[PDB]
Amino acid sequence: KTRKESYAIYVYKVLKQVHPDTGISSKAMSIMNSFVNDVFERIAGEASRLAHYNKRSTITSREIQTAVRLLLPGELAKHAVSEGTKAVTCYTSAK
Amino acid sequence: RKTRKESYAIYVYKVLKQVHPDTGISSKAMSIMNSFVNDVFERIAGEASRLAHYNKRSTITSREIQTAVRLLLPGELAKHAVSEGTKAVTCYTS
Amino acid sequence: PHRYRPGTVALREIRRYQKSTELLIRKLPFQRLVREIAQDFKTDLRFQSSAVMALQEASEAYLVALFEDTNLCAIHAKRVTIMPKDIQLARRIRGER
Amino acid sequence: PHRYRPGTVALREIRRYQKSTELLIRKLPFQRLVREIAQDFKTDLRFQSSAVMALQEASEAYLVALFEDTNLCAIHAKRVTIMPKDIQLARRIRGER
Amino acid sequence: LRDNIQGITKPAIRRLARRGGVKRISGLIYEETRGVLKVFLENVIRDAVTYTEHAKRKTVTAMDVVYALKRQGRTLYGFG
Amino acid sequence: DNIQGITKPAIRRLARRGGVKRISGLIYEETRGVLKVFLENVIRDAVTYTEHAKRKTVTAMDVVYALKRQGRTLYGFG
Amino acid sequence: KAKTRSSRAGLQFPVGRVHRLLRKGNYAERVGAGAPVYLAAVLEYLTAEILELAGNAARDNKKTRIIPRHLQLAVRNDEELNKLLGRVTIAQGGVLPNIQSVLLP
Amino acid sequence: RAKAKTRSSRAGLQFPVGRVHRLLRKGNYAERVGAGAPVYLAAVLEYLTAEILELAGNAARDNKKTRIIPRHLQLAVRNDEELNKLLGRVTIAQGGVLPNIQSVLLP
Repeated sequence: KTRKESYAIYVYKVLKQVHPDTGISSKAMSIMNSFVNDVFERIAGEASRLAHYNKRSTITSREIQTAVRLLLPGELAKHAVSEGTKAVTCYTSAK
Repeated sequence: RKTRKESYAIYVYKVLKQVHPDTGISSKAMSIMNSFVNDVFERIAGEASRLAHYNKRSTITSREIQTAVRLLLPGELAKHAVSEGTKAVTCYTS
Repeated sequence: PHRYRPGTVALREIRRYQKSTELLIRKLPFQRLVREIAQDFKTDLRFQSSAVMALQEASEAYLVALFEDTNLCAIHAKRVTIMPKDIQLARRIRGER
Repeated sequence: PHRYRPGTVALREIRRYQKSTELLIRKLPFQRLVREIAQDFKTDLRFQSSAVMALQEASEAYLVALFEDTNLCAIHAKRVTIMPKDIQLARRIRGER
Repeated sequence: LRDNIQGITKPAIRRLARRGGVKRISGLIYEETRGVLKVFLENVIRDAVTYTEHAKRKTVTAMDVVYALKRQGRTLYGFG
Repeated sequence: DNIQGITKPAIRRLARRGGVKRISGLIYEETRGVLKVFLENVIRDAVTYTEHAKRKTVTAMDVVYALKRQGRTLYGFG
Repeated sequence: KAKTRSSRAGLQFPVGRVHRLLRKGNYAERVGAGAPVYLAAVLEYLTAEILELAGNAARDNKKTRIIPRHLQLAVRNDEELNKLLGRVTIAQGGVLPNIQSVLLP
Repeated sequence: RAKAKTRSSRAGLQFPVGRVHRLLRKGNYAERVGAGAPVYLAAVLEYLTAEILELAGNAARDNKKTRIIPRHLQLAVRNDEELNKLLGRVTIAQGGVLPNIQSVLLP
C-alpha cells in the first residue's frame, strides 16, 4: 500500500495508436519503462552541462534542442526536432 | 585590468616545494596539473551526488564522499586516500 | 551404422541455440558460485532471487559477445578451431587486459 | 658501395621516433584539411590557433594507437607486413565498425 | 569452499560457444573461460556490496546489481 | 583535394612511432579514410557547441568538450 | 476549467510530471516553460518508433502480443537505433541468426 | 572580532577548503552540503597531487633536468600501475609514448 509511478499507461496508449489490434506483456512493458527513464536522464544531463558551460541558470527549449542534436544520430534527430518544434508551436498558439 | 581567472597554480606549487625542495615546473605542465585536479573533482562530486539521490537524501556528507572515493579509485590508492581524508577531518574537529 | 559426417550436428546446434532465448547455465551451481565469491567481501550476506537472475543474464551476455569476437580472430588467422590466444588477442584489443 | 641490410634503418627509425615528442604531420596542410571539411557544416567559420593544435594532437594520438593494435593483428597472423584487413579487424573488434 | 568454479560444466561452455557461432573448439578454452568469468563476476560483486553497505542493509537487491553494471559501462534493461 | 596533403612519408612516421617494421601499399588510402571519418565526427560537435553559444569563432574549449563527449579527454588546452 | 497541458500541446505523455522531475532532480536552478513540452514530444516520438518496429516482427512470427525477443529483433535490425542502444543488454532477448561463410559446407 | 584562521590551517592542509565548499554549493549537486565534506575532499585531492608530483620529479632528476615538462608526467603516469588505470582514457598533450618493440621484429 504505497504508490510507485511508471510510464505503463502512456506506452499502452501509444501502442494503441500505432497498432490498434495487439497487446504487450509485462516484461516488455518493464523494458520500455527502463528505456524511457534512460533516455530522459541522458537528455536532461546533457542540457544541464550546456547551461553550466554557458554560465547561465535556466534550462530552456533551446538547451533541450541542442542536447537532442548532440545525442541522437541524423535522421532520427531531424524528425525529433520537427516533432518537438510542432508541439511547442501548438502549445503557445493555444495559450 | 583584466577579468580574474581562478586556478590551482599556487597550491600545486606549494605541494611541489614540500615534496621536492629544488625543482621547478613549466607552464604546460602546470596546465596539465590544473586539468587533472578539475577532472578528479568532477568525477568524485558527480558520484557522491548520484548516491545521495539513490538513497533519497538531500545532503552530501563526508560518508558519501568516502563511498565515492572507494568506488572510483583502484585498490591500494583508495586504501591510502581514505586514510588521508579521515586523518584530516579528525585534525579539523579538535 | 548411420553416422553423420563431423560438422553437421555442430551446424544444426548453432541454428538451434541461436533460435531460442533461455538460460544456458544451470542455476543452482551458479547461485553457489555467486555466494562463494561474495563471501570474501562481507560475511553473511543475503541475496534476493532477482539479484541472482540479473547476474546470470549479464554474465551470459558477456560470454556470448566474447566468443563472437574470438571467432573473428580465429578466422583471421586462417583456421577454424578456436584457441586461447584468440581470447587473449580479443581481450587486449578491446581494452580489458 | 656501403648499403645496410633492409630492416636496420627501419629499426633505428622506430627507436628515434619513439624517443621524441613532436608533431609528425606538417601543419599548414592539416589546417587546410580542417577548414575544408568544416566548410560543409557552416559557411565562413573562423578558427583559433589552439583549436587547430588541439585537433592535431588528438588525431595523431588516435592514429598511433590504431597502428599498435594493427601490428598485433599482423603478428597474430604470422606475418610482418601490415595489410589493410588488419586495420579492418582492429576497428571491428574495438567497436567502431 | 573450494569448488563451484568447477560447477560451470563443459557442455555449458559448449552451448555458449554455439550461441556465439563457433564450430570447433579446443580443449584449453574451458579453463580460460572459467578464469574470464571469475574476474568479471568479482568486479561486479564488489561494487554491489559497496552500494549495499552504504545503504546500511544486509540484502543485495536487484537495483544494486543494476547500478554496479551501469558503472561498468553495461546497461541492463528489464529489472528496474 | 587536401586529403592528399597527408603525404606518404607522414603516415610512415606515425607507423614508426606505433612500432611498425614493414608497411604495404594500400595502408595509405585506408588511413586517409580513417582520419577523415574521425575528423568529421569531432568537428560536427565542435560546430554545434559554437552555434549554441551564438558565436562565429571556434575556440579550443569547444574542441575539448566535443572530445570529452566522445570519451577521449585531452589535457593541456584549458 | 481544468485542462491538462498534454491536451493543450496535443501529446500523450504527461507534461506536468516531466516538469516535476526536472524541478526535483537538481539539473539547474530554473526550469523554463517549453522545456517539458519539447521533451515530452521527443520521448513520445522515440517510443512510437520502437513500438512500430516491434509490432511488425510480432506479425512476422504470427503473434498478437509483443515479447522481449521481438523488441530485440526490432532494435538490432534497425541502423540508427542500434547506434543509440549500442551498449545495452535487453533481458531474455537472445542474438541474431549469424553464421560465417567459411564455416558452411 | 577575533583573529581569522582559514579552515585549511585548522586541518593542516595546503589546498583551500573555502573554495571547495563554494564550488560544491554552486555546482548543482545537492541541496545541502555538510561540514566535513570539503575537508575530506581537499585532503584526497592533495594526496593524489603529491603522489603524481613525486614520480614526475624523480623522472625529471633522472633526465638531468631541473624543471618538469609534459614528458615526465607521461612517463610517471604510464609506468605506475594504478595511475595508469585511473588515467586510462586520457591523452596528455606533448607527451609521446613508451619505448616498446615486439620480440619477433628484431633479428
